[PDB]
Amino acid sequence: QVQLQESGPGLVKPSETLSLTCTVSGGSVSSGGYFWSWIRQPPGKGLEWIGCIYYSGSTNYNPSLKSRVTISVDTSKDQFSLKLSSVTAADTAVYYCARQLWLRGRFDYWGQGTLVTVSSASTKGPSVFPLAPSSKSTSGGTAALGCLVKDYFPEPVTVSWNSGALTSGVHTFPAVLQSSGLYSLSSVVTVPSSSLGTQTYICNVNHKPSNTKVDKKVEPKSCD
Amino acid sequence: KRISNCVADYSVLYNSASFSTFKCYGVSPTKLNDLCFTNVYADSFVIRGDEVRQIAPGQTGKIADYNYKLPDDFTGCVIAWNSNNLDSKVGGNYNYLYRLFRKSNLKPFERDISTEIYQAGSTPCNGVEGFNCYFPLQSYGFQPTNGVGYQPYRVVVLSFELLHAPATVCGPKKSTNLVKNKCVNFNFNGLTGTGVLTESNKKFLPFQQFGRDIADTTDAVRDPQTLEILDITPCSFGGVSVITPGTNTSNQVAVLYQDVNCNVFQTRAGC
Amino acid sequence: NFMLTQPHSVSESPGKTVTISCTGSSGSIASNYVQWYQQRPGSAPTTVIYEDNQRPSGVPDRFSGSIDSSSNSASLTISGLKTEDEADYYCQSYDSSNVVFGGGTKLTVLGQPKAAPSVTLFPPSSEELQANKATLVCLISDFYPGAVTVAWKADSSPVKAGVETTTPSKQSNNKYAASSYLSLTPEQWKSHRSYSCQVTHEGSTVEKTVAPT
Amino acid sequence: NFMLTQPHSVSESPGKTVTISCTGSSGSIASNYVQWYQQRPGSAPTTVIYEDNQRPSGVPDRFSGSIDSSSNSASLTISGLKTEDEADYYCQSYDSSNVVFGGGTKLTVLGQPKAAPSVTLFPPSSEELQANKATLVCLISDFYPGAVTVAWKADSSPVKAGVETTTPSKQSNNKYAASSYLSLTPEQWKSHRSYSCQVTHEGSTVEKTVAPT
Ligand SMILES: *[C@@H]1O[C@H](CO)[C@@H](O)[C@H](O)[C@H]1NC(C)=O
Repeated sequence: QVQLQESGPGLVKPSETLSLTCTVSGGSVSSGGYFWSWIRQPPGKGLEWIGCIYYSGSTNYNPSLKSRVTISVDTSKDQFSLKLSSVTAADTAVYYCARQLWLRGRFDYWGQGTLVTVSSASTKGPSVFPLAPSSKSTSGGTAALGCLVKDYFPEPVTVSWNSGALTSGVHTFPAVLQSSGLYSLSSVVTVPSSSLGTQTYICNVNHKPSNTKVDKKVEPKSCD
Repeated sequence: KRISNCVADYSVLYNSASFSTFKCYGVSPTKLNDLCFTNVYADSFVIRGDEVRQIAPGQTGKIADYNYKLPDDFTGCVIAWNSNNLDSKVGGNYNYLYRLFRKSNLKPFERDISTEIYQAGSTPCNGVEGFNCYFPLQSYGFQPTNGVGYQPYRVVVLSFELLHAPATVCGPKKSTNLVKNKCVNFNFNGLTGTGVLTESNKKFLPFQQFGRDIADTTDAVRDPQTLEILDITPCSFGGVSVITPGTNTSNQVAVLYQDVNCNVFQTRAGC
Repeated sequence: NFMLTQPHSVSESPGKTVTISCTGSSGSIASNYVQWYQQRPGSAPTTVIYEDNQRPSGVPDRFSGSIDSSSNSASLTISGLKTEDEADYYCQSYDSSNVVFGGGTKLTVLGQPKAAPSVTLFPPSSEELQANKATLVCLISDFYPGAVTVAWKADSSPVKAGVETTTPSKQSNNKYAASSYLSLTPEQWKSHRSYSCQVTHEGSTVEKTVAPT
Repeated sequence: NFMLTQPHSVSESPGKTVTISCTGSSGSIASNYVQWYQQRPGSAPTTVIYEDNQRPSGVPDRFSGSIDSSSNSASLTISGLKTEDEADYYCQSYDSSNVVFGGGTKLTVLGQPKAAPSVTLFPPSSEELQANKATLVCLISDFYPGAVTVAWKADSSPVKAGVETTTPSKQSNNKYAASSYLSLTPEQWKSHRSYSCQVTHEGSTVEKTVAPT
C-alpha cells in the first residue's frame, strides 16, 4: 500500500515560522489525480482543517487561517510541506498530514500525528538527577528507583529505561509548573530489592526541543 | 439532454471547486469513472436555495411531487452551484416559472406542461377563471440582493440507464499494455475473439476497421492506437492422440498433437 | 459561517443503541457529504463511515448513519456498545471550498476497589548538589481513589515553600499515580537533621523519612 | 456560549403568512423566555411579544409566536404583511444573566421616474487657493437612473489623482443627486489652461468647463 510520514522539528517559538514536511512512500504524488491536505488537532479539542492542495498550484485555506498558510508540493522528492507564519501559543496542536482523494469526502489514510508545542521565551535544556534507592526507599520485597527531570522548557520530555527494555513498573508522570516558569517531572520503575547491586538501571531522558539527550545511571546511595 | 457515442471524463467536472452542493447516490463518487453504463441523461433546471434539500429519493413537498419525482431506484447524480450574478437582475427577474398546484401525483421522469388554471375544483374549472381558480404556474421571487436561502441554483441531474447495450457514454476499459504473438483475448469494439496478433504486411484503406477473408471470418483488425494492421489466428488447433504399442508388449505410450506447434520430436503432422 | 454542532458528552451502557447528532447551522446537511471519524486517544483518526449510509470495509455493521434534512441534523446510530468503541467522534462537512469539522463527541460509558498508597522517598542526589540545587521527591503510586494530600516536613517545620505536587493520574493497572517535589537549597538540606514526606489517603497516613548520609 | 440563530434576510409579499425562526445553539429554547423586538430604522426598538405567546397591549393580533422546543427553535408567525411592518425583528433570550439578541430579520418593502442629468462645475475657490489648496467641484442632480460616471479632465488629459466622488442619493422631488471633488494644488490649477468635468449618463454626455480667471 502507501504510507505518509511527517518530519520537521516539533518545536517553534511564538511569532516564528513553522516548517513541517510530510513525505509519501509507496505511491506517487502527481499520479492518481490525488489531493493533499493538512489537519491539526489541539489536545482535548476537535479536529481543525488548515488547508488542502493539489499537485498543481491549486490551493485553498481556512478563512480563520487565511493569509498565514503557505503549502508547496515538490514532485521530485515526492513530498509536500506546509509553512505557517505568525505562530502563537494558541497554535499548540497535533498536526496530521492527511491523505485524501475526494475533496468533499474523507481522509482515508492518516499519517501519525507529530506533537507541536510552542516554546515561549527561550528553550531550556533539562537537568537530570539520579534518584538513589536506599533502605528507607523500599517497602517489603520490592524497591523503587528513578530519575528526576527538573528545570526544562518546553513540553514534552520522553523518558525510557534501558533503551525501552524495561516497561513493566515504569510510571511516567505529568509535568507541573514550578514556582518560576520552568517544568519538572520524574520517571520511576519498581524492581525487586535483590537486583539492586547486581543490575544496572540507566534512564534515557530525551529533550527534542533543546536537542539534548542525557543518559543517567541509577545506583544505590553511597553513604559519606 | 442525451449523451451518446462520446467518451466522458468526470474528473474535470469535480475539480472546478466552485459548486456549492453535490449529492450523488447509487454509485460511489470515487469509483464511477471506471464503472460505465449505456446512456447518460442530463436534466437541467433552476431552483431556489431552500428547495435544494427536497431533491432526494423519498421526499415530500410542493416541487418534487409536482414537477420531477425522484424514484426509489434513483442512481442519478445531482450537481448545483450558485449563479446569482447571471440568473438574476435588478428590477425583478421573473423569466423562470414553476408549477405549484396539481390534481394528483405524477410518475417519475415525467414532464408536465399543462398550462391549465387550477382550482380546488380542479376538474370543472378548465381554462376559465372561477371561484378559488388560480393558475398553477406562478412567478418566482428572484432578486440579486437576497441572502443565501433563496438564490437561483442551477441543478443538473445526471442519471444512468440499466438495459442491454454496449457501453457508449463511458469507456469500459482504457488502453492496456499491447501484447502480441500470444493467444490472448481482445475486444476491439466489435468482437470478443481469442487469438494471436501477428504483424501483417497488408495495408488497410483509411476508412475501415475490420477485415474478413474468403471464408468470411474476422481475421484482421486495425488497432486504433497508431494504425497498425494485426491479424487474428486461433491458438487451439485439432486435438490430442495416443500411440499404444499394444497389449502384452509395452506399458508406456506416446502423446501426439494434431496441429499444435511445440523425448519431444517436432514431426510434420504436429508434435 | 457554517459549523457542525455536535454533543460534547454521550454516555450509555454497553450492549444498547445510541444516536449521535451532527447539526448544521446555516447550510443544510443534505447539501454536502458528511464523514464521521473515530479516533483513539493518542493516535491518528480513522474514518468510521462515509457517504452517509454505507460502511467502509473493516468496520462492523453496527455503525449506521442517517440524514434528517428537515431538522438539519446528521445522525450516526451506533448499536451494541463494547470496549473498543470508547473514543472521540467527529463529523465532517465541506461547505464551499472550506472543510468544516464537528465539535466532537466523547463516547465514555463512565468504580474500582480501594488500593493502598505505596510511597517511596529519595534524598537529593550528590550530582544535584554541586550544581547548587536540591530537590526532595515524594511519590504516590498504586492507589485509589485518586485524592491524596501531601505535606512536606522538615526538622524546623512542615515545608510549604518550594512544594510542587502533581494531580493523580491513572496507571496501567487501573490504579492512580502521583508525585510531589520539594525544591530546596543545599545548605537547608543539611540544616535539618532529616526530612519526611507524609501522605494522607482515606484517613490513613503513610510516612517515610530521609536523612543526609 | 449560547447564541440565537436567526435568518439574516426574510422577504414576503403583503397579505401572506411568513414564519420567522430563532434557533438556540446550546441551551434549549424553552429554558428561558424569548422576546421579539420590532425596531424601525432610525428609531428605538419596541416590544411586540412577550412570554412566547402573549401580545402586549398595542400591537395587532397577527404578532403570534410559537415554540418548537424539540428543534430548539423559537418561531414568530406574521400574518397579513403590510407596509409599516418593514422593520428589524430581534429574538431575545435571557440565557444565564446575559441577554442574547438574535441576528435580526428585516421584512422586505414588498423605481423612480426618468429624469435628465445636470452638471454643475465649480472652479477651485479663491479662498481655498488662499489656503494653499485647489478643489475642482462637480455636481450631479435631478437625474435617473442613479448611476453616473464622472471623469475629470485637465484640458485634454484625464485626471484620476485626488478625485473623490459621491454615491447618488435620492432627492425630495423623487430624483437623485451626486457630487464629485478633485483635490489639487494651486500651481497645478494654473498650470493647465482649463479644467472640465465630463459626466456620462445613459450614453448622453454633458460637459462643463472652467478656466483660471
Ligand atoms: C513453432 O514455434 C517455435 C517457437 O515459438 C518456432 O521457432 C517454430 O518456427 C514454430 N514452428 C512452425 C512450423 O512455425
